[PDB]
Amino acid sequence: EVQLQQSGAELVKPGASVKLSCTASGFNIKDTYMHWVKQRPEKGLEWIGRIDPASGNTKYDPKFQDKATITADTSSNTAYLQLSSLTSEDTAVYYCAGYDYGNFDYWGQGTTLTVSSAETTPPSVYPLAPGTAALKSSMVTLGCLVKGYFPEPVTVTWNSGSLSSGVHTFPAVLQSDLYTLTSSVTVPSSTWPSQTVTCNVAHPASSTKVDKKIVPRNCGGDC
Amino acid sequence: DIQMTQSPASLSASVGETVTITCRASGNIHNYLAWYQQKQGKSPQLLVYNAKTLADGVPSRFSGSGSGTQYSLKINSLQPEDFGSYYCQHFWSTPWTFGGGTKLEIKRADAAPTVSIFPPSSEQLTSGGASVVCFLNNFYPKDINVKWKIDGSERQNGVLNSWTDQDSKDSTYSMSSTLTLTKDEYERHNSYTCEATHKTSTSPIVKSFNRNEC
Amino acid sequence: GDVEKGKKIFVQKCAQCHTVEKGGKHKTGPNLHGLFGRKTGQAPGFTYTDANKNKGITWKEETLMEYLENPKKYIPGTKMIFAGIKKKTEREDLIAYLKKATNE
Ligand SMILES: [Zn+2]
Repeated sequence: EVQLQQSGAELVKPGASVKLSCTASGFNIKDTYMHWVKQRPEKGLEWIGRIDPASGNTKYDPKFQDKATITADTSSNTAYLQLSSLTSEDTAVYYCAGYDYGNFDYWGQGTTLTVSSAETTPPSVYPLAPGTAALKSSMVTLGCLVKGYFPEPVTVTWNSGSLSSGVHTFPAVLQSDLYTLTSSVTVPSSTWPSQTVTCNVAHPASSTKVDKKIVPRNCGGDC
Repeated sequence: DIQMTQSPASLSASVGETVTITCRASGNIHNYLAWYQQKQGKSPQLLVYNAKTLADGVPSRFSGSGSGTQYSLKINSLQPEDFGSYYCQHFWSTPWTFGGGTKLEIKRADAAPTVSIFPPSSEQLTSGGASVVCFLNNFYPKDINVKWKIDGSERQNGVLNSWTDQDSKDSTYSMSSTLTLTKDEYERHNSYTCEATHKTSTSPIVKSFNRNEC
Repeated sequence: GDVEKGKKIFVQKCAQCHTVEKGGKHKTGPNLHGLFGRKTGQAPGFTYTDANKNKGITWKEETLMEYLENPKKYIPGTKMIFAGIKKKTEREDLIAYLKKATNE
């Protein structure tokens, strides 16, 4: 039973360094090459390099030579990746994998590294209510803006989860060390505002739970 | 150093169809070419190695071929579980580089986005901020461009864009664009506009509101 | 290494006992096609010593580098009669040739 267990998620400040580990079992890291691969959210795989634990011999993609250092403690069946002088460009998922030229090829579950100066910050939840003009069509779109929080994740539901169809919860985006996320839900104009619509947002890290009811706003009525 | 040029970056297909992904190496790699599959949110998995040898557990609908600098991954009669990303990687010389990847997505009929604009909530305004939001929902295909205009002038600073992955139910895509300003600047302008340009039309879909008009 | 220089070395010091092409016949030593990534003693059709058979190593740049420098030291009991290639650059070039020739 081959297994590659990587270290847990990491949150570090820019300029600092971090070391990720990859512990193997079911095989010895000396039998193959141990690789490190980076992948930014929704982007492609980037081979950082590898180490031959049996010979200590390391290889790198030049783009990472001054950023990463791959090592292996053959005496613990663990490979490591050390990243220095961290910047927001290093925020990504890092995978370790054991493989060479054949069918033996196994990957770890990946480690998420977030580089930020931010401190735990709860989100501000703002309602996105439609103006009168957008209210007189078959369907109507409502939403919630979740802004200025840290760190991920933040969860969103509509009407405690009973409103599941027609919703679009967008991936959070980190900008200036704070995340912003939004969610929209489209319902029949006959259901709102006559009947209630509320976005339930939770931010575990700050013990935040907000139930924001969407009410008609200035310049957008019928109910 | 040898670089891999993978195409197409995006591939639209349907279950039951046969499809082909290609990788061109910047130098001869002598059949040392592997293909990896990465399902949304999962770790990559080896699919083919040595250009044509299927990896362990890989169904025969997959096949690879090629030699020298040109290689291909063919999937016969696509299955629902095949949608995801594919990457080639050569093992000929350091560094062992990956191609840019191919995202295999579900084909469906084109659809223009439904655009909805929202002025800053009174709640946020009380706090001193002002975010204008525009949802561009349920469009197809995935490429789309949004442009914000303040009093007719394009605004780049303060924009935050986010895109959903292909929708599980209808195979469309959606996008959220939020323009954030201070309440002070917000009050220095009158009209806020978001323009969506999608392949479904050369005419942008424009939504706007006047801060002072009600 | 230099594949070109490697070919000359192979032609001169290995060809008497080894073939590198696919479908290549076994001579005194086994055909080497598919060498990279293959474990020791696995070329089908060839009868290796138990030493070669059980070395439990995968052929690649690092292993071949050590092996070709001094075969009997790396695999005691081997029946491969070859003293070794001392110069590091010669092993590199030869190894580069093997990488290509045994996979095409
Ligand atoms: Zn203005």
